[PDB]
Amino acid sequence: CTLKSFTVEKGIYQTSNFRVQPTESIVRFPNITNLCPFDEVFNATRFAS
Amino acid sequence: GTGVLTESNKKFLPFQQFGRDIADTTDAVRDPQTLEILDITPCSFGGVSVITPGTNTSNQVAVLYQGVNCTEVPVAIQLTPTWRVYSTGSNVFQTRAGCLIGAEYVNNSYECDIPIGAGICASYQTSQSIIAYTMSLGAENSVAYSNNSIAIPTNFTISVTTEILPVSMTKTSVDCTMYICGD
Amino acid sequence: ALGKLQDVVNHNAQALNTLVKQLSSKFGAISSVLNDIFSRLDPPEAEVQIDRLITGRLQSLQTYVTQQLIRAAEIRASANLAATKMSECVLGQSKRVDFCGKGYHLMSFPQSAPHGVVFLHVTYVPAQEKNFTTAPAICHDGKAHFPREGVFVSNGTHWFVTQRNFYEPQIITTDNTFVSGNCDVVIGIVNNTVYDP
Amino acid sequence: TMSLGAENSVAYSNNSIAIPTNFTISVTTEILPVSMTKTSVDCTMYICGDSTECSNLLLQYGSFCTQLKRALTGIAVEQDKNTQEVFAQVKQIYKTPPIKYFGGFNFSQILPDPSKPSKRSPIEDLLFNKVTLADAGFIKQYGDCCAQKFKGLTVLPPLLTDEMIAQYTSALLAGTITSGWTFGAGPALQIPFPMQMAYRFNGIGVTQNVLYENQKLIANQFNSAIGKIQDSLSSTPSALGKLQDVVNHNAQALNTLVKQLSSKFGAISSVLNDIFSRLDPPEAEVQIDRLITGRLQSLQTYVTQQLIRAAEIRASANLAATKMSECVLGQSKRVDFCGKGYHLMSFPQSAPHGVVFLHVTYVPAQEKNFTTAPAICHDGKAHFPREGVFVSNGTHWFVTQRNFYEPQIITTDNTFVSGNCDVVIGIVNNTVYDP
Amino acid sequence: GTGVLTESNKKFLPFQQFGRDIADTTDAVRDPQTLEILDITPCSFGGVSV
Ligand SMILES: *[C@@H]1O[C@H](CO)[C@@H](O[C@@H]2O[C@H](CO)[C@@H](O)[C@H](O)[C@H]2NC(C)=O)[C@H](O)[C@H]1NC(C)=O
Ligand SMILES: *[C@@H]1O[C@H](CO)[C@@H](O[C@@H]2O[C@H](CO)[C@@H](O)[C@H](O)[C@H]2NC(C)=O)[C@H](O)[C@H]1NC(C)=O
Ligand SMILES: *[C@@H]1O[C@H](CO)[C@@H](O[C@@H]2O[C@H](CO)[C@@H](O)[C@H](O)[C@H]2NC(C)=O)[C@H](O)[C@H]1NC(C)=O
Ligand SMILES: *[C@@H]1O[C@H](CO)[C@@H](O[C@@H]2O[C@H](CO)[C@@H](O)[C@H](O)[C@H]2NC(C)=O)[C@H](O)[C@H]1NC(C)=O
Ligand SMILES: *[C@@H]1O[C@H](CO)[C@@H](O[C@@H]2O[C@H](CO)[C@@H](O)[C@H](O)[C@H]2NC(C)=O)[C@H](O)[C@H]1NC(C)=O
Ligand SMILES: *[C@@H]1O[C@H](CO)[C@@H](O[C@@H]2O[C@H](CO)[C@@H](O)[C@H](O)[C@H]2NC(C)=O)[C@H](O)[C@H]1NC(C)=O
Ligand SMILES: *[C@@H]1O[C@H](CO)[C@@H](O[C@@H]2O[C@H](CO)[C@@H](O)[C@H](O)[C@H]2NC(C)=O)[C@H](O)[C@H]1NC(C)=O
Ligand SMILES: *[C@@H]1O[C@H](CO)[C@@H](O[C@@H]2O[C@H](CO)[C@@H](O)[C@H](O)[C@H]2NC(C)=O)[C@H](O)[C@H]1NC(C)=O
Ligand SMILES: *[C@@H]1O[C@H](CO)[C@@H](O[C@@H]2O[C@H](CO)[C@@H](O)[C@H](O)[C@H]2NC(C)=O)[C@H](O)[C@H]1NC(C)=O
Ligand SMILES: *[C@@H]1O[C@H](CO)[C@@H](O[C@@H]2O[C@H](CO)[C@@H](O)[C@H](O)[C@H]2NC(C)=O)[C@H](O)[C@H]1NC(C)=O
Ligand SMILES: *[C@@H]1O[C@H](CO)[C@@H](O[C@@H]2O[C@H](CO)[C@@H](O)[C@H](O)[C@H]2NC(C)=O)[C@H](O)[C@H]1NC(C)=O
Ligand SMILES: *[C@@H]1O[C@H](CO)[C@@H](O)[C@H](O)[C@H]1NC(C)=O
Ligand SMILES: *[C@@H]1O[C@H](CO)[C@@H](O)[C@H](O)[C@H]1NC(C)=O
Ligand SMILES: *[C@@H]1O[C@H](CO)[C@@H](O)[C@H](O)[C@H]1NC(C)=O
Ligand SMILES: *[C@@H]1O[C@H](CO)[C@@H](O)[C@H](O)[C@H]1NC(C)=O
Ligand SMILES: *[C@@H]1O[C@H](CO)[C@@H](O)[C@H](O)[C@H]1NC(C)=O
Repeated sequence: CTLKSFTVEKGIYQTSNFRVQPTESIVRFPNITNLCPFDEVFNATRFAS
Repeated sequence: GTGVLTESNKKFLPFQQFGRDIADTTDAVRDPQTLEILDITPCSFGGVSVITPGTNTSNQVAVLYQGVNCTEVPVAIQLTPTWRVYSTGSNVFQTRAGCLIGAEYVNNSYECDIPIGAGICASYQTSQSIIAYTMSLGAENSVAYSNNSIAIPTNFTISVTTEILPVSMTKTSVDCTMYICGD
Repeated sequence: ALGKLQDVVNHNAQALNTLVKQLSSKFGAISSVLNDIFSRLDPPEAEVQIDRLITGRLQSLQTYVTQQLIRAAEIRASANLAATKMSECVLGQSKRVDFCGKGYHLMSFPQSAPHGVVFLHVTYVPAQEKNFTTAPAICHDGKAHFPREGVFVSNGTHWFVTQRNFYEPQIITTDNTFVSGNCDVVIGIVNNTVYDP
Repeated sequence: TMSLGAENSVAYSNNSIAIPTNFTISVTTEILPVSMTKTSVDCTMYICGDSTECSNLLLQYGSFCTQLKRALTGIAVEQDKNTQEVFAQVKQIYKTPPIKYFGGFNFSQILPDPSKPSKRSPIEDLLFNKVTLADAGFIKQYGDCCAQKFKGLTVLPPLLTDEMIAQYTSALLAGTITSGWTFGAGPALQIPFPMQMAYRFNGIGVTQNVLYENQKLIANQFNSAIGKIQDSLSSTPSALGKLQDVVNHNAQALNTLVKQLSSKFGAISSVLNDIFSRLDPPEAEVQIDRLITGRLQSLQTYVTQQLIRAAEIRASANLAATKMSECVLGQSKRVDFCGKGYHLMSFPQSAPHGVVFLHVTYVPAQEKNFTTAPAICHDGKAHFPREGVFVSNGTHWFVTQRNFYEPQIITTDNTFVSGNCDVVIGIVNNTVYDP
Repeated sequence: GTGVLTESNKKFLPFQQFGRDIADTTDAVRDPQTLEILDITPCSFGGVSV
């Protein structure tokens, strides 16, 4: 295929490359904790009119 | 990024988060969740080269995996997936040039036929299989030198040898306008 | 070895074929056909795609000339070597080792070949060597004698002087040797009789 | 302002001649690059780093990857050939005799040393250690690491390892010591070494009797001269710069290629994923196009530089190939081709990516003024010296070889007769002794 | 395009209408009106040297 010929002469030919594909994706946690306190405002006793 | 992740012996300053090599490619990263420094190495890759005696002298081929251990990337490994690389049963030889598959090694030394590299050459020899060997540097002869030993030829032969020298190449002209803008 | 001449032909044929194949390259444009772009893209924006093609063809042409220029230098170096070989080997006997054939060079015959030249080097190589015992000089009458153009040899009984390349022993005479110094200084001198004609 | 050299004048005068009294054997070193580093490039990896879209966009650009790969492959094959031509000039490997006594000389500095695990001469190691201070590859990181790489740039090992190359230099040295020039022309013929040097003395026009009379003096000069080579080589002044320049040039070119990756080439940024993420796919490809072309043009430029650089290396290799054939394998009449002065013999020494030649040359010294005449009139017939010069020490006339002052009485054997006495200019009354 | 239109002996299979050369340039065509095989050759040209 690379030589584009049906016959090949004796020798050494570079053809392609091989690469190991990734197996699984992954992502890491910034360990975020700055949660928004808007929830407890919704979770309040009294509410303005 | 993509690569094999492993723990690293590198030491990062607290504000340091990633590290780059000489070529300014990310070679180490600090994990966000855990303060551990993890080394990144690219997934194994390399060129593949095929040794053949010639289509008409058999069809068996020998595959060279350049610049990688046979261990890391054996017949188990995809790219050229239909290539099973035969099997581990097929002779696997480790050379400085790279992994070699489909050829065996012998202690007998012949003249080089197909230059693998790093002092290794392959050929088709007897039953008929691709065989890899170390180059025979030449026949070994020791000449007897002494204080008073002289060798003088008694008889001669006339030899005719041929030398081939290129002299001229094809003269070519290009009509640029037609080539770049044809009709 | 005619492949050396053949490789010159193939490289030019291969390079030209590579240039031809480059035309089909789109070079990031819509298509590789100049006419189709113009009918498909109006002049206000067609030149954007044409320029991509023009640059692509121009780059391919530029590389081809550069490759030819580099290759031409290699041929010229070969041509100069051939010219020197024709002058030094064909037109005269060359003392340079291995410049004309292998071994001592006698003559060279030029033969024309397509896009090259073939040299038939007539060389003299020795054979059938025979060991001998030698001595740097011969002491005859208290005076050291040195071979004028040969080397002293003996088969074991009688010493002889002969030419270096061919074995032709001769009786050591005052004509074959020139006398210098005395016998003590020379290391390895050997007693023998020097015949006087 | 540069001073070209020390101003010198020579007292040219008719009938005035200067002849050396004796000589000085000098060993000069000459270094020639032979082969450069064999390199290959992964076309896709360099242009696109783990980007499928760039990989797709790379396909329609053309068959440049095939073209670039072929160009570098031709260079790599040529490099192995260059090494083969320089060193593989001996059909048969020769072994040094077990006894190392050669008429009073060493060759121990240049002969391979069995003590070292690497079968290299002491001089070879000094060349190796000095050059390898700035070297590349080493193990080549065959095991996991680095030496560039991971960008597509790889280094291919040479066909011939250093050890086998050293064997060739060892084989050449053994043949030259034991056989002189004979093994180059044909079958190797042994010849006692003092006789071999005597032959080479005749080649440069010095009668062999001179060598045998001063064998001890010559041997000491030769041994001492070799010793100075090690000190001069091990000295900080680096004559190995030519070999170093090849290493630097390849490293400089490769470093430029890596640097070119960071270039934006007119795009907004040099990060492929940044282009795709920040820009919409319609506009993103425009920047990708510029980056691909810019990276390509960088790759094309590097190939052209390598191809040009491959020329003189082959030219240097071709010159080295002739020098090994013309100087090592025989005496060379060509002036200054093999060292400075009258060439006697040359010893090849392998070096990283090159070869070092040790030219042994004959240098005259301690000249003396003399009075000379073109011919001698004795019996009404002019006498001409057959080889020597006609010199008068002041009151008598002698004939001596041109290079060495070895006066002799004028005899009919030393001089051939031709013509009368009046025609020639500068003839001188004298008597020609007849034995 | 511009060229010389001639009858062509190359046989096109019934589905085939276009023919291409080594350079991947259209070398033959089937006429839309009447199904016939026509090859296209560029008009005569040549370098001029004085
Ligand atoms: C945020 O990071 C901390 C440490 O930086 C994590 O704590 C881990 O688990 C316990 C409880 O804090 C510690 O004793 C361990 O030493 C921590 N492990 C490591 C590897 O550091 C904490 O779990 C992280 N936040 C979340 C939500 O997981
Ligand atoms: C001349 O005679 C000597 C003495 O035997 C030869 O030296 C040995 O020759 C044989 C075969 O010829 C070798 O196998 C030995 O190795 C030689 N001896 C040593 C110490 O090497 C010498 O070879 C003879 N000359 C020729 C041309 O054969
Ligand atoms: C010199 O060498 C030549 C060639 O190596 C040989 O001559 C041959 O001698 C044999 C026996 O006399 C003949 O049958 C051959 O025909 C000769 N060769 C040729 C080419 O004619 C022999 O070794 C030596 N000859 C002499 C005369 O010394
Ligand atoms: C060494 O060479 C000489 C020269 O041929 C040999 O001496 C001659 O040998 C032949 C054959 O026996 C006799 O016919 C001659 O009379 C010899 N010449 C003299 C002057 O005696 C000698 O024999 C050779 N050495 C050996 C050991 O054969
Ligand atoms: C060669 O012969 C000479 C002379 O016969 C030897 O030199 C010395 O000569 C004197 C008088 O002629 C003798 O009294 C000595 O006995 C000789 N020396 C020796 C060691 O006997 C010379 O030695 C001889 N050399 C060889 C190698 O035979
Ligand atoms: C030898 O050399 C000397 C000086 O180098 C020559 O002396 C002069 O030569 C020129 C050249 O013809 C004459 O014109 C002068 O007249 C010479 N000087 C005197 C004082 O006469 C001398 O001529 C040379 N010998 C010969 C034979 O020409
Ligand atoms: C030849 O030239 C050499 C130059 O080295 C002279 O050799 C020196 O000779 C003196 C006295 O004999 C010794 O002390 C030195 O050691 C010698 N030099 C070396 C390097 O060993 C020699 O004198 C010259 N010969 C003539 C006849 O002038
Ligand atoms: C040449 O002959 C000498 C004998 O003179 C030997 O070489 C060495 O010579 C020195 C001094 O003469 C002796 O001390 C050594 O013992 C000799 N070497 C050996 C191994 O005995 C030797 O016979 C010859 N040289 C060779 C064959 O290279
Ligand atoms: C041959 O040269 C060698 C190497 O210089 C000599 O051997 C050395 O001699 C020196 C004398 O100062 C000493 O350092 C050692 O004995 C040897 N080795 C080294 C590494 O220097 C030797 O003397 C010379 N002559 C011979 C061997 O006959
Ligand atoms: C030029 O001629 C000869 C050279 O051999 C010298 O003459 C000899 O001188 C020595 C002492 O100086 C005498 O013992 C010899 O008897 C002399 N021989 C002859 C033949 O004259 C002469 O001295 C040389 N000239 C100079 C200036 O040295
Ligand atoms: C060389 O010797 C010859 C022989 O004597 C000299 O020729 C003589 O020269 C004188 C004066 O010129 C004449 O009177 C004689 O008649 C000459 N005789 C002969 C036989 O020719 C010649 O002059 C000498 N050359 C030199 C340079 O002195
Ligand atoms: C190579 O194969 C071809 C086709 O099978 C054949 O014609 C040719 O003779 C073969 N070459 C040799 C050297 O046997
Ligand atoms: C041949 O070489 C291999 C390793 O290269 C070695 O293990 C073996 O002992 C050698 N000899 C034979 C007969 O296999
Ligand atoms: C192959 O990998 C092993 C570790 O798995 C390593 O020890 C060895 O050196 C590697 N091969 C080479 C030729 O370095
Ligand atoms: C020869 O004589 C000239 C003139 O006196 C002088 O300059 C020169 O040095 C002398 N040559 C030698 C070798 O002394
Ligand atoms: C109309 O087109 C068809 C298809 O090519 C053709 O066969 C037919 O002859 C055409 N009509 C005329 C009047 O030529």
